Amino acid sequence: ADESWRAPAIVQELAAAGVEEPPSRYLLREKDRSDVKLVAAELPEPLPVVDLSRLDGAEEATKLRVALQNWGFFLLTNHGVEASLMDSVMNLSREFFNQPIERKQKFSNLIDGKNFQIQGYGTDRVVTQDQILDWSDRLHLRVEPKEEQDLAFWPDHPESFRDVLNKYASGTKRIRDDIIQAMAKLLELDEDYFLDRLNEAPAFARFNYYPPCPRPDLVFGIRPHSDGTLLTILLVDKDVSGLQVQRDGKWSNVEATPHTLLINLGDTMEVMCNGIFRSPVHRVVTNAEKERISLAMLYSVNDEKDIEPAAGLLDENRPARYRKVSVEEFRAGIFGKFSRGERYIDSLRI
Ligand SMILES: O=C(O)CCC(=O)C(=O)O
Ligand SMILES: [Mn+2]
Repeated sequence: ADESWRAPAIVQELAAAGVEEPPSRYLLREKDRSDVKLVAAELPEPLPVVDLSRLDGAEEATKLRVALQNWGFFLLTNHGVEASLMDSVMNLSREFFNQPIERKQKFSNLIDGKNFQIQGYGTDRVVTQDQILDWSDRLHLRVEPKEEQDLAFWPDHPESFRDVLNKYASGTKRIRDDIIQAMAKLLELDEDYFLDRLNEAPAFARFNYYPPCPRPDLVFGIRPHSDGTLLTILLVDKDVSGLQVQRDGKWSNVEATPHTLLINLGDTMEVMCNGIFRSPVHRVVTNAEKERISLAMLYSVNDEKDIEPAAGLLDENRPARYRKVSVEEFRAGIFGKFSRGERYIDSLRI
């Protein structure tokens, strides 16, 4: 029939219309229903914190190693990005999502109202009619390489959105480079081993918007997933919690102070470092009272080399833990398995 299921609703509009319950395509399926944690732990463990300005020192590099091996992510302080620039990119995000739907839909990622592409305002690809939908919208923009930006999908109001996002992305790219240099040293690989695969590499800004949900126990704001990136640099809502990370089968809340950044490895890095460091599975749970926003800067490698464990980590006593795949096949796997709520990297394990 008419594949209207391929063009899902804007979730912010569902919430504004006043749905009393999540429509059926957003409902989790038992397995995920039993694992939705809405209550905080009351005695959470301290989270790993890394001070970028101290990262040349052995003691700080050790804190990074502990974070990368045991958590897959860390809070980052003293990272050099002006606090007011962080405020501006988030507030201009709020200003965009607060615009009338008529205006926002000019940036829809459903071309002609039906044809899906990644870039734009909407949600991720709907592959099957029985696919579960997340309780969020997102504005997904290619920021890098700068010459490949399509400004027809960048909001023109607020007027400064483009300038502020580009300035913000310049800072997070510098952070990306500093972190990957420290990771190369931890792995005893050439300090520029990852820089070669980042030449003219794609990078994206994912502005997530999680509307309030009348039944936060029945949906996910964004489904459990690991990022497919090399590195993700995440700026979370400073007022509204919801991010959670999986560690040893348990979910725990991730709470960050304003202007602290969250850095996590993606599946590309887990493969390239042969699983010495882990790409963490995370999710966002909704709440019934307030919307939540986040901005994920998603840093991928270029398509010049196949994705595989670094040769310097492999020898006669140290086998590869993941098989080699082209970037095109890796991309299709990350995107396709996300739609099914499955973990693509598991299919690569040897
Ligand atoms: O909203 C968040 O805190 C997480 C976003 C996220 O996981 C992603 O955009 O990949
Ligand atoms: Mn993510």
